[PDB]
Amino acid sequence: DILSSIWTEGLLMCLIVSALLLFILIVALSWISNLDITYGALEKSTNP
Amino acid sequence: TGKAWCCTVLSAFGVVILSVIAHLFNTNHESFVGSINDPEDGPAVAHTVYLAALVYLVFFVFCGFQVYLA
Amino acid sequence: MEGVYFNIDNGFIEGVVRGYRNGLLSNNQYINLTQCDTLEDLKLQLSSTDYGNFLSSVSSESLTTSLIQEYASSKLYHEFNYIRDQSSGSTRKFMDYITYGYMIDNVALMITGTIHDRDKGEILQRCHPLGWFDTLPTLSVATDLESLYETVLVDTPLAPYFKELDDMNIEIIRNKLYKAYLEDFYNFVTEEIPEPAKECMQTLLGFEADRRSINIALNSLQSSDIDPDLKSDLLPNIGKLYPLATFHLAQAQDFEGVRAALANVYEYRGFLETGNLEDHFYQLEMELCRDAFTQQFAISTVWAWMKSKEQEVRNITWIAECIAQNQRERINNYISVY
Amino acid sequence: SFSHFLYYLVLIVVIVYGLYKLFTGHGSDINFGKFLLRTSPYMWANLGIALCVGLSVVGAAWGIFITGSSMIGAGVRAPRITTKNLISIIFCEVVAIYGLIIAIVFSSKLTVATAENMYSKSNLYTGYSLFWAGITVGASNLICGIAVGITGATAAISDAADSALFVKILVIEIFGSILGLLGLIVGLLMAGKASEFQ
Amino acid sequence: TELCPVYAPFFGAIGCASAIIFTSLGAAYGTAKSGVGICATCVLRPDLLFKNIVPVIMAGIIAIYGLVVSVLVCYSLGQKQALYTGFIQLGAGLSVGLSGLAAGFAIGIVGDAGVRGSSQQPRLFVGMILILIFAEVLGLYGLIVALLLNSRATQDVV
Amino acid sequence: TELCPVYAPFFGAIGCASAIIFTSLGAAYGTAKSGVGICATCVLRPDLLFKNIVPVIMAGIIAIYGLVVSVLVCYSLGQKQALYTGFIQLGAGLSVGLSGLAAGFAIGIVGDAGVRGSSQQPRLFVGMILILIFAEVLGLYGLIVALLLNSRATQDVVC
Amino acid sequence: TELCPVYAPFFGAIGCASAIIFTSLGAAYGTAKSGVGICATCVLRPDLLFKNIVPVIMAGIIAIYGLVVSVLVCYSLGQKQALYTGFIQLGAGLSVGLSGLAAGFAIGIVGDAGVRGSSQQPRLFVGMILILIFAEVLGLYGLIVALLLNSRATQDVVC
Amino acid sequence: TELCPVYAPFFGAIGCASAIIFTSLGAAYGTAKSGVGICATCVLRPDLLFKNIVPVIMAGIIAIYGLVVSVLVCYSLGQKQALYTGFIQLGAGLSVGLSGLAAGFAIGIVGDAGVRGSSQQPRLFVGMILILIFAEVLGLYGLIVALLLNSRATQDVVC
Amino acid sequence: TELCPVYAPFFGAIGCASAIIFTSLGAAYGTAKSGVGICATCVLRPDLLFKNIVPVIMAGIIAIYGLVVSVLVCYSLGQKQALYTGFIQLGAGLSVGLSGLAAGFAIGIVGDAGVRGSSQQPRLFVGMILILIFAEVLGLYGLIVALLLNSRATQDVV
Amino acid sequence: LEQILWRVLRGNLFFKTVEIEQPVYDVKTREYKHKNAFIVFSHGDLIIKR
Amino acid sequence: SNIYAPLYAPFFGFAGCAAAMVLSCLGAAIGTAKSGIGIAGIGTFKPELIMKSLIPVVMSGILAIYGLVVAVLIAGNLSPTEDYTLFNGFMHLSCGLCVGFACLSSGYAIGMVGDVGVRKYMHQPRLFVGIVLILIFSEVLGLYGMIVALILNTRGSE
Amino acid sequence: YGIAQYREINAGLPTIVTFPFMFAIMFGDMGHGFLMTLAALSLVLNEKKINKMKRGEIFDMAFTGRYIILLMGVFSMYTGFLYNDIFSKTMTIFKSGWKWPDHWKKGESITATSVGTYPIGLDWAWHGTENALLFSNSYKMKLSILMGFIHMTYSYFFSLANHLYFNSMIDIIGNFIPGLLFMQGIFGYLSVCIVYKWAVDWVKDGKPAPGLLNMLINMFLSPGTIDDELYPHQAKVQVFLLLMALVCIPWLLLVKPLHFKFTGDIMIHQVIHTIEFCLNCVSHTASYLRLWALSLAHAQLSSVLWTMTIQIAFGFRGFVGVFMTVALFAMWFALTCAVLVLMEGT
Repeated sequence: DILSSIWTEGLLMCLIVSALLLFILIVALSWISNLDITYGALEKSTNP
Repeated sequence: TGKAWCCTVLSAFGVVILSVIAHLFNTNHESFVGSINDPEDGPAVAHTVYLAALVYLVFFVFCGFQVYLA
Repeated sequence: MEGVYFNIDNGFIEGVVRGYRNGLLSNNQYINLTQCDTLEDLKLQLSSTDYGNFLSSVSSESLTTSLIQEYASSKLYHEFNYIRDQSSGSTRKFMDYITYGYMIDNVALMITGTIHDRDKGEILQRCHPLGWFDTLPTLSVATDLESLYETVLVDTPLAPYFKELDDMNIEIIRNKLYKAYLEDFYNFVTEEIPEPAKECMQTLLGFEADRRSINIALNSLQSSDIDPDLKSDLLPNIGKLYPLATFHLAQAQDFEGVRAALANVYEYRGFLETGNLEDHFYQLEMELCRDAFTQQFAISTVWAWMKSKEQEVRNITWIAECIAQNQRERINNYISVY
Repeated sequence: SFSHFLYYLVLIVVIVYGLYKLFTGHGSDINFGKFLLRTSPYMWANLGIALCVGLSVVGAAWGIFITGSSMIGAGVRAPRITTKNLISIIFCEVVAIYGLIIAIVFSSKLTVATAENMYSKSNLYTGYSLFWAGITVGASNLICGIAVGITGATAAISDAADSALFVKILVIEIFGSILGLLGLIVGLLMAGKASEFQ
Repeated sequence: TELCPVYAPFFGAIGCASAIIFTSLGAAYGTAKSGVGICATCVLRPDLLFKNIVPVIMAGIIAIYGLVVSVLVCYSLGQKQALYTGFIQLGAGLSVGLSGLAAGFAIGIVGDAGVRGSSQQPRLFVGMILILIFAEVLGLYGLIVALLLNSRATQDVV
Repeated sequence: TELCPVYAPFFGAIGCASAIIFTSLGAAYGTAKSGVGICATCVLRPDLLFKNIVPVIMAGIIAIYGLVVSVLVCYSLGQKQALYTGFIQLGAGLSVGLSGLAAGFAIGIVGDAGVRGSSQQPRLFVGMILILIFAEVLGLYGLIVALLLNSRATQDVVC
Repeated sequence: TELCPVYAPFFGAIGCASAIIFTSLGAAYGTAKSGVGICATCVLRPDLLFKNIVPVIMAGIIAIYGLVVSVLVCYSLGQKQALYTGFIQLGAGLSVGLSGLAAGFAIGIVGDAGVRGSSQQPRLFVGMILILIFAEVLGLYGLIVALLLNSRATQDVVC
Repeated sequence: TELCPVYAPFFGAIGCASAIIFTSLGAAYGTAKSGVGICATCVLRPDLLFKNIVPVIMAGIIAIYGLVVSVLVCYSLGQKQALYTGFIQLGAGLSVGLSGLAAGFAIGIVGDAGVRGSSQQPRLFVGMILILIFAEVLGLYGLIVALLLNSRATQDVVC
Repeated sequence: TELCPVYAPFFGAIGCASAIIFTSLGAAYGTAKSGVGICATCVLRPDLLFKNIVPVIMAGIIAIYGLVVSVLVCYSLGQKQALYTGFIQLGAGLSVGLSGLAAGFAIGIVGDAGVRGSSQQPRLFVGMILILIFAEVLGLYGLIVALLLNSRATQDVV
Repeated sequence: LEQILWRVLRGNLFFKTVEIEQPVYDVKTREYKHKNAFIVFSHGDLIIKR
Repeated sequence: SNIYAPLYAPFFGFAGCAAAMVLSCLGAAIGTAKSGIGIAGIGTFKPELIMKSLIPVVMSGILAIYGLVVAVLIAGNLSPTEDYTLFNGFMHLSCGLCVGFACLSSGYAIGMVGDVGVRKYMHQPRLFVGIVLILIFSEVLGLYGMIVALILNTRGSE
Repeated sequence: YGIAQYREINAGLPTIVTFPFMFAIMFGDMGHGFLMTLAALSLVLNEKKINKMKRGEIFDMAFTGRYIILLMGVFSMYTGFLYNDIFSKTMTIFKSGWKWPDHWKKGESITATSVGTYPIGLDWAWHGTENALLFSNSYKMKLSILMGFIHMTYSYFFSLANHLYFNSMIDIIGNFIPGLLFMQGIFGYLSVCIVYKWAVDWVKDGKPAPGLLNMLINMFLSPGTIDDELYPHQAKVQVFLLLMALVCIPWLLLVKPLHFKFTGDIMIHQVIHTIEFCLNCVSHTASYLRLWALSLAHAQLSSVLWTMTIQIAFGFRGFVGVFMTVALFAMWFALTCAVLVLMEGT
């Protein structure tokens, strides 16, 4: 009455938790990779 | 320049702290040689730390003379 | 949804630009300006608005309408520069694209002054602060389009838009640059600007393209060197006139043909059948910019505010002209929507 | 794109695997019921609690940065708006308060079940109940926080434009906050009859 | 065993990792966004530099909360721990990490906006501080839930 | 065995790889962003070169954290190690590596911004240094967590 | 049974659904795009309103192909039907539905272009109809394949 | 039972859900697009408002198709129903829902374009209505297929 | 029945569907893009309308290829067909369908370009015809592969 | 200047620049700007004046 | 025990509760926030006196009321001591999916129509009846979803 | 933050002690406390020399807060002594309260026996143990809660004295008393429960040591039921405290506005005030956990800076050992000043 000899409930719980955690990590990395520096407030304007 | 004063401060702190550490190693203090991972040498580490403290003393004397001269 | 991700990078920018929009002169403030009879009184009333003491450095006798326009425009330029300095990513690109039109203006101004043998320093001082680039003063070296393109314009952001000079040739080059720039800016909005601002900016750029297309169609009639093949090279391909009415105007030789082409579009009929053509375009631009301010999480607000302040400076300068020159019957002929 | 390529590849793999299992007479080998029965109720309960509080805080912080960025932008010309536009920040906070309260109430149910009663009717019920009530509270709170933050951004803008326009958008904010309250209530009702693990 | 399978420490170890990692990502987003705002502000207003550092410190407290939870669930880890215990530590790590991630993102966005606004309007500094306090108590709430779970981790586990 | 399966060193090897991989990713991002800023500003201000190099150094220290944790996990790997040891090594590797990736992101962004700003504002350099220390301790927290985990890796662990 | 498993009607029901679903999607795309073209063109030329309606009619005919195949599959659908019958019904539904989806794409695109061009060139109407016939026969081929399959679905089928 | 598993009602429940879900999505899209067009056009010509309400009514009828099929499947749903009955209910729900989704997208797009045009051309109203009826019959065909399926759901079905 | 399983007709039916589905998709793309080109050029040059219809005919022939293979596979389908026959039918369907999809893509692109260019250069018509023949021959190769494969489907099959 | 001279001369550029050690005050911008002494070689009078 | 009431059926019943309430809140929030963007757009242009502009927001909230009602009715039938059948769990999952997705669609439509048309029926009261009628047609989608959910709940309990 | 109202109690006078001491709780290291004390002493002893001197901004800030830095450093030395922490190391001033087993083998796990209590500070037996953080986290978490409770109570009694000075007895009855009873009967009860559980020997008595978090949560969720009994008659006292705290919310929300109406905007003002106070009474107690959070982070940073760098040098000998010690001390001191004193200090 087991799920699988490979896809056990223990492995499936580990994989589901890993997938949720990796999804949170991927969303957070998509957020943090969208950080762009507002240049122009740092660069010197060459306009006379 | 401020380099001499900074080195003087760091070297005085080095003398004080490394002298305290060398003494604690020589007396086989609990916090320093108590653990298995801590050095087994004890006084042999104390000698090395004393030599380091003396090096920092030489640096301290040199930089303190320089800052007064400059 | 528009408000979900907009405020990550543009919440502060959009709040500041909306404060700027709150700074636009209302109808009552315009009426108070109109009631003025001296330029000093105009300065007094205009100090009760967000223009404030922008003329305080100018003495009462030195006050001229050119000075009023220059200082109001300078206030506009500093506000735009501050907003662009806080921008990053696609918003920075959007405001750079906003500056590209002023870059085209500066290029045409530099070449016009060069072929007219105006002083180089005078032309540089007269260049638009927005749309400045480092190699702009180098445009005085030649009066040849190829020479200036290889010398200067190939390194400018206007380089993609170029794919001896006289007044008509400079006009043609400037309008080709505008056509290419409007198409590129429309494409940039379509691909990189989120949906509410995307639609608003597409509408606004399409209106600008339509205004230019109708101007070119109506002004090519009074010219003989503007070949029907050249008119196609000047009419932008992004507006509501494209491609039907754009094709019709590219072939027209009479005013009635242009008017029949403009009867195609339900947006621009009546522009040619009554009033002044430029009044209709100014009123429509202010109506569109007023509508763009009804969108809360759109970066098109920057463009709408920019155009509204340009119109506001035009209105204030007109009121200053109808104060200086007397002419108080025409003092109310300004476009106001706020 | 790449992400859409993975979505299509995963869908294709799932369909091919399901069809292979079905055709070979082993369709029941993909046993979601057995997976739910044999999975720890503790995983479901703890995921429910953690997702409840975490998603509630995500929505609260989400709406806080929306409202706050708009308030600070609108305060450059109208610094007066800040004091009463903090009500929007409070409305976004109350969302995370909901999530925290639900997390506490649900963690009160996280007792240790006996080995032979780990997968009983009541324990499986409690695991499913805490999982789904935590997701309900957390997702309703995330949605409510985002919505309340959007409305507080519009409220800050309207307040800066005109002082009189703030109260109407504040009423819209109250209507937004009702959503997080309803998520709270439903999460409490879903776990209302869930016993602690025994 | 049934109550202590071999993979039970996986959830505790990955909860510890999540607690530190998600809070560090939130704190890094906060530090980066607020710091870009600070650098942009302090080109023309360097006198507001150390006054504008506040969002960076309130971003750091998020990573400190994650570190606290990681220390707790690390000291609760064990080779033969119960699945109950491992999922408790996973829940603590996930709760604090996701809360700190959200709080740090909000701190970054709000601190960037507010250092810029306070550059333009000094009255906005207090409002920005208040909003950042509200954003920081969210990481605090995640920490509190993690503390509750960690306290309950040692209950009756055999 | 049950407590020490044959695949238990897989998680340890993945953790040892992850430590250095993600700290090097964060260090690479910090180095690249800060270096673009440095090469931008030091065309006009070559005198500020060894002064702007500081974010690059702290980005490198991120990878040093990762290398330390990788070595410590590597020397605790074994063929018959427990699955708990593998989980601990994986958790330590992910801790230091992803915290260092976050710290490298913050260091790259802040170093770029502050190197560019300090070219126009000399007073901004001390602020950059402070913000960059605050970014560096994000990876140092992950180093702490990884070191604690690794200290517990083979503690009270049986075959 | 073995030749008639319990899940065999699933494929037939999915085929019956997919016939109408995908032909409706193609018909909807064709109708929407052609209708946008028609509404654009007939603002100025309402006299062409009922000439320009033919791409919309042809997308509707695509949907009618899908409806025909769906009805035929539905009436050959039973609880103890063969797995082969279910496979054939799924194949008929997929063939007609996705051929009608492609045909509807072509109907919408070509009809939009042709109603927009025919408002300017009255001679272009015949060309529009010719290209629209060529697009419609795609859904026709899908229908033919679906009817042939459906005719083979319960013929020589046992158990 | 082999023919009536305990999970057999899952397919019928998903069919009912799909009937509501996709017809509601289609109706919502149709109503939203058509209403945006209606409001954009009534800013100048308010008297045409009740004339432009037609695409919103078409979208509502699509939603009513979905509701009808869902109610019918609900009243066909049972604890001990056949797996074939569940497959039939799933097919019915999918057909009505996704055909009505396609119809609703066509209705939204066509109704937007048509109200925009009718604000300019009063004669284009009948053309809009004709194209809208053609977009409506897509949802109607989905409805018809769903009703035929639901009529065969429990017809000669062994427990 | 070991080598003629119950699910063997699944691959044959999927291949029969795929043949016509993908050749219809390629024919639809070719017809749509070529017809857009035709309607764009026939506004000013309606005289070239029946010359420009050629790419639409080539796309239609692609769809006919798919229909031919679908009919042949359909008539080789059986309840107790071999799994090898089903694999071969799936391969033939995929061959003709995806080859004709590629051919229709090429036909659409090239026919659009050629109808737009032939209105400006009459002598470009023969060049467009040659390129369209080359595009069509791709779907013809797919059809040849499908026909040979379908010929192998029931040859020496138990 | 080097980029512009390269483009106008279509390659074929012999350009030398030498750093000036001390910054020189400029009245136009009121800034102590670093300067470089440059030399560029060409033959035709037209290209010299350009 | 009973095959028709396995112990995992509450998972699907609670999934129904969650779907109902979360998707209804999502629709209600979409409607409320997008309509509120419309209301704010009315601001600083045509600030009214009597608040008929809150109709889209009120109906968005009614969507969340629908979801609340269905979720409460489902959670009433879920008990750890009562024989919860798998059929009941699937029925409750259908209740939740039905009402939640219908309310999500209603909220999308209400948000769109409110944002676009609250300005246009506050500017001119003639459009009020028509825009309110469009909003009613947007609201009845969620009403249909709730009706189906109520029927499904009744069927699943009996 | 703001200028005091005319004649209300000045916050700066309590701040003189509370701000440096809260800092010290979060900066509890005798080594870094001594370093920052030395910096402040250099500032204050040369005070007249540094006066009438051009300082700038950082030097000016350090000089203006020289006494702030002095008290922060002195209190940080005291709190590091209490934590028994100096540069991540411990003092061995007094006899330990823990006796290790008489004999054990190399690498054996040994558990100490409580033979007394350390006079002042954390017992140095905890240094180097594998459960040191387990004990110190409980200690510092409860310490944060207790010190925050005392600070909040002191400030709220300042509100009392303000009410007495301005003779607003209505504020005492309807704003001070309900809030004091709420805050005490919940969190002062929690604090006294922490202290009492510390005072009771549960192992010796054989009673189970109650979880105070569980106790507090069940006090509200499950009134009248006690899982582990902290003290006799716990259920009755807890239900009385819960009813008192619950009553205090209508008390605050009504007694003042009803006094106005029965003897307007005061109603909504008081409702907002009561909501804010009730949220604050819990959120601020929670917020004082940052004391423990930053103390933990500071101690872990000190440990990682010591174990890295300087500790590695102690395992080498010869000239290589001496040079390595010099370089690693320089590195350790630089990172101590830049990370511990500068980052963690700020």
